[PDB]
Order: sequence, then C-alpha cells, then structure tokens
Amino acid sequence: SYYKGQTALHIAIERRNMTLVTLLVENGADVQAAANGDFFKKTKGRPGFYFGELPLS
Amino acid sequence: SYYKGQTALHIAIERRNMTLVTLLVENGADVQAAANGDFFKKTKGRPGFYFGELPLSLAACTNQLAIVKFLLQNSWQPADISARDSVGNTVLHALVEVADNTVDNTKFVTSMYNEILILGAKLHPTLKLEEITNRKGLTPLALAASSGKIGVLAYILQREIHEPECRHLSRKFTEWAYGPVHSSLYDLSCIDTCEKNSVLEVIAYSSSETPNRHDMLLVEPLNRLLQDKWDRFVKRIFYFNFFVYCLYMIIFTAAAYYRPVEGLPPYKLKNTVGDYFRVTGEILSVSGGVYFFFRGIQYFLQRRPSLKSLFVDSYSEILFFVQSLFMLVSVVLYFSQRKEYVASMVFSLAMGWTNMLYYTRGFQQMGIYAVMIEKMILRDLCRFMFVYLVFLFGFSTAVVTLIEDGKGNSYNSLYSTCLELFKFTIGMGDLEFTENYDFKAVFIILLLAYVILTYILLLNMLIALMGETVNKIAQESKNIWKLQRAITILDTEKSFLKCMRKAFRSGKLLQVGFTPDGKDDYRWCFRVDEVNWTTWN
Amino acid sequence: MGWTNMLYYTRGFQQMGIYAVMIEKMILRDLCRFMFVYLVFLFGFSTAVVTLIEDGKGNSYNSLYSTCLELFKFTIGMGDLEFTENYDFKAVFIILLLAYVILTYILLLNMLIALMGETVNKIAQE
Ligand SMILES: COc1cccc(NC(=O)/C=C/c2ccc(Cl)cc2)c1
Repeated sequence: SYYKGQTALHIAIERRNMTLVTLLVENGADVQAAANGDFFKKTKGRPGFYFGELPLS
Repeated sequence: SYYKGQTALHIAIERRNMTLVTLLVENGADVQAAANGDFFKKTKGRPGFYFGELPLSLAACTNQLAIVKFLLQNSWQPADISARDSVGNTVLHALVEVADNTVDNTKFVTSMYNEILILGAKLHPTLKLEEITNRKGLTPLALAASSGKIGVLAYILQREIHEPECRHLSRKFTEWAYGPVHSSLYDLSCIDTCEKNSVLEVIAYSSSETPNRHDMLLVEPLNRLLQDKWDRFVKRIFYFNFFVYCLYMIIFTAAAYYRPVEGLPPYKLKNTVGDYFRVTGEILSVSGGVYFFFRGIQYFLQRRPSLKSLFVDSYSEILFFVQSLFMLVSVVLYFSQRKEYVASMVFSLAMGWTNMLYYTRGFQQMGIYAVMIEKMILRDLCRFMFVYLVFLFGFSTAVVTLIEDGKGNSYNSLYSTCLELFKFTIGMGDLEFTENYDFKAVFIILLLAYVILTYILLLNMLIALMGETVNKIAQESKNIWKLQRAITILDTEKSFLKCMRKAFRSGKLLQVGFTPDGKDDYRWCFRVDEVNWTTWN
Repeated sequence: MGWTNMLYYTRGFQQMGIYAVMIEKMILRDLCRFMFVYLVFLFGFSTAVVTLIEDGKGNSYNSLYSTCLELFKFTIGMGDLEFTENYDFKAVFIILLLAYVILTYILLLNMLIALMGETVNKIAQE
C-alpha cells in the first residue's frame, strides 16, 4: 500500500521544521525508514522526485 | 449638446482630488452619470480616450484607488458595478480597453483589476461580473484576447488568490507542493472551443491587425494545452490527412501523365483495364478538386478573412483554392471539346505538388523553414523582382531598339531579347548571341551594364537581404509556426462537430474548493507540474 | 567513399576539425531540409512539364527522368529554357519553367546561403 513506506518523520522533514522532527525522533523513532514507493522513484515521466529512501537522504 | 453628458463629479475625478469629489458627492450627487459624448467614444482617429460612461469607470481606468474605494463603500447611492455602458463595456471591459503593453500600465490595470474584482465579490458574492458581455458579446477575457492585451490575459489565466473565502474567484488552483515540486491546476472555463467566443478561437481567427497575436499563445497554459491536444488526438489525424493528400497527388500525377494524345476530348471508354484505371484517376482527381473548392468557400464564409492583407495569413488556403479552381476550369474545358484543358490541369498539378509544404507545419523544424520561405517571398523576393523587371525591361527595350535585322535573325521581338537577358540572369547568357546590330560597342556596353547591375549587384544584394531577414525573423517564424499549428488543431477538432465530441475534450472535471454559497466548484482543470528551488514556502 | 572519408583525419588539426564539424552539421541540419523542399518542387514541376509534352510528331523527352534532369541542370545553372519544342502551348511551358527558376534558383539557393550563414554564426562554438 502507498501509505506504508512513508513515516511521520518523512512528512515532518518535508515541512522542514527542526523542532517537530526532533520531537518526533526523541522517543527513539526509527531512522532506517525506506520510502520504497513508486511516487519516490526516479522516473521523470511520472510526478514526484526521487531523493533517497532514507530520511537522511 | 457637449456640456450635458459631463458632471462636476467627472471633472473632479479628473483632477484626482479625493476631498473635492467627496465634498461634491456628500450632498447626494448622482453616481449614474453617463458621459455619452463623442469626445469619450472609443474612436482612435479622434482626440480623447474612452474610459467608461460611469464615473466609477473613469476612476477605475485612472489609478484613483481612493475614489473607487469610497464610491463602492459610500453610505448613499452605491453605484452598481455591473453596468452595461453605451458600447456595453463594463468597467472591466473599459480597463481592458485602456490596457496597453506598457509595463506600468499593465501593473496598474492588473492591481486595480484584482482589487475591483474582490470589491465586487464582497458587494455581490453571487454576481457574475466577469461574465457580463458587451454588445459585441465578448467577456473581458475575450475582449483582451481580441485586442491583443497580453498582460491582462497572463494575469487572468494565472490569477491566484490566497484568501480562503474569496479565493474561489481565482483561475489557477494550486493543489500541493511536496518540496520544490508542486502541481498547478487551471480553469479552462472558456479557453477551450466550448463557448460562443473562446479565447483560443479568438486568437486563431483574429486578423494580423491585433498585435502580438502569435506571441500571446506563448503563455504557459495555452501552449501546454495546445501541445497536449496535438500529442493526444490531432497528430494522428494530421498524418492521416497528409497521407491521403499524398495519395491524391500521386493519383493526379499518374492520371494526367497518361492522358490520351489522339483525338479531341472527351475520349472513349475502352474495354481495357488501362482506360478504366485512367478514368478512375481522373474522377478521383476531380473529386479532390471539388472538395478543396468547397473547403475554400467554407473557409471564406466562416472566417470572412481580412480583405486588406489576405496573403499574409491565408496564403496556403488561397493556393489550395487556386488549385481547385484550375482543376474545375480544366474539367469545364475538357467537356467543351476543347484541348486547352492541358494547361489548366498542368498548373493545378504543379500547384498541388508545391502545396505539400502546407503539411510541414506538423513538424517543428520544417514548419519554420516553410514560414521563412513564405516571409522571404512576400518580403524580399517581391522587391527584388520589381527592381529586376524594371532593369530587364529597360535594357531589353534598349537592345531590341539597337537590333535592326536588315539583311539568329528573328530577334527583333521583345520576348526573345527579354528571354536572353533572363538567361544572362540564370548564368546561361551569351554575350554575342546575335550580330545583327550596327554598333558592337553599344551592344556590348548595354549587355555589360545589365550584367553588372543585375547579376553582380542585385543577386548578391538579394542574398545579403535574405541573411538579414533570416537573422531578424527566426523567432517570428517560430511563433508563426506555433500559431499555424494552433489553427490546424482548431480546424481539426471542429471538423468532427457531428462525428463525435466527448473524447475531443481537454482537462479533467475537478472539485477542489467551495463557493461562499457552501457549494462545490466543478471546473475542468488541467495540471501543470513545476519545480522551483528558491521559493520554498 | 574512401576518398571522401579522408576528412575523418582532419580532427587531429585544430582548424580543419572545426571545418569538418561544420560540414557535417550543415549536412544534417541545413542541406537535408533544402533537399526535401527542392525535391518536392522539382518533382512537381517536372511532372507538370512531362504532362505538357506530347511528342506526337530532342524527341524522347517524355520520360520523367529526362525532364527532372533538365530541371536539375536549371538548378546548377546549365538549364536551357527551350530544350524542346514538342509541347502544344509555349506560354504554359515558359510560365512553368520561369516559376521553377524563380522558386528554386532565385529563392531556395539564396535562402540556403542565408541559413548557412545563420547556422555558422550560431554553431561556431558548438
Ligand atoms: C503553403 O506552402 C507554400 C509556401 C511557399 C510557396 C508555395 N508554393 C507556391 O508559391 C507556388 C506558386 C506557383 C504559382 C504559379 C505556378 Cl504556375 C506554379 C507555382 C507553397
């Protein structure tokens, strides 16, 4: 399903709010989340842009 | 009388003194004053400028923000914003009229446009102020498109509002922005060929008089939509028509090439297969010719194209019509037991083959070549031909006067000498083709002067002018090819009016926002993804 | 082909290499389009002419090859405006030949030179 590769950390980083992401990860949120979704794939003929599965990426 | 349409309010607004006008109107001055004077009429050949009969229209055409704000918010006699004037131009129409390509005028007539639009929304949220048409029947969008107001069009097709309540009076509904990538929906409410006078139809069928008519189509929404339609459902039909025309030209060529040369026309129907195939070719050619004739007549009636300059926008259609007319004349003569139909048929054949260049507008690099080949014909070849004919006729008359032939002997005729000098022009001229003159020095001097003036000066000059023209009009040719393809798309999708329409529709019916009436906004939006790395908000 | 392929070796020299690159860019960019349009015009007017010719009596000019070759000779500046008198209407023949000369010799070749100038100015650095 589409809404399983993403995690709250991914969208929090999308908002670029440092406080929100540090609050999210303070409890010990997984940092190895992989966004293995077609929306994130490198294909240029489809919407979205590939940036890397890891939230660090 | 002249001094009755005006009122003290009009001149007070002219001075742009807010205090004076508010003092004038405080007593309850009429706000419906109409300046129905010829001085205020739209005519550009006479002094004065039309701004709108209503004083609110005069204030709006001017940058008088305060006057409009106060009059639209006054406690007594608030003027009706939706007001058909004498010409029918609502204040928005007058704003479009006053708009020019100037940057500052665009700024004013764009900021004030937005402000008065929102003010009218506040006054009558359920009033279609931007759908009110003048006597001509065009809304402000259509009026701007017809008058070539590019700035206003770019604003309206990209009008955006961030206020949630009044954002519904917007054209582009931004959907989302996941990082630098964000979609951009549009409206397409009247852009498509789905209303009485559409923007695309207005741009396509507007004469060359309106400025920048081929530059307006460079706006992002229109360009993307046109390329979408072409790539989706018009390229295949264009290629099919191109193939069918190729087949028709081949059939015409094969039928004319094998024409009987014995016995005056009409000719017998033999029992051989060859004669049957020849008759099939002839009848197919005639059918194509009559079809093109009727198509040209339909074009003339539907468009009623400009009679001032119809060789600049309807060249190819004119050529197709001429080919069809020549073929019809050939058919008329062939059945009159006359053998002059060969000339008409040959002319039609050559015209048809040269008209295959009409189909190079489906390809982005050959279309520019065809546009340049037509711009250099109507711009550079005509002038050179005029001057060259003057020189050729002068020197040919000189020469034939010199020739006496009192003894390569029947060179007295002006035709022979003119042909000889033209041969000189194409590099096949004999400087001693005849010795019937009486003074060789004069003959040689005349021929040398002709060669110097035409072969060494005029043709080299023509090449130089062609270089200058190419460097100047590369971009204009690109834009003209885009416009030509747009007209082709319009005609293609119109041809199937009775065939089918449902699948011949662009955009997707979307519901993003609501109206102040607590209802939906079902509009045919068209996505355009963008990626910006500096906005970031 | 082998003799014309000696130009492959002009890429070791800094000034002839640019000439070879330009000669290949103008072949794939400017000569192809001109050849397309010129062939269209030549074929059209040649079919017109061979249709005009009757030869019911410089006699076997009915073949399309001969007329196409004659009009190409016109293009290289060796065209005879009266190579044959087998037609039935001289005015039509002369009008067709004049139209061909005007459209190809005086408009298309001069236009080709102009486009070559534009292309050279544009693609020197490329
Ligand atoms: C639309 O595409 C184009 C663009 C430029 C030129 C042309 N063809 C002509 O002008 C052909 C002219 C002509 C006139 C008389 C005779 Cl007897 C033969 C030929 C087509």
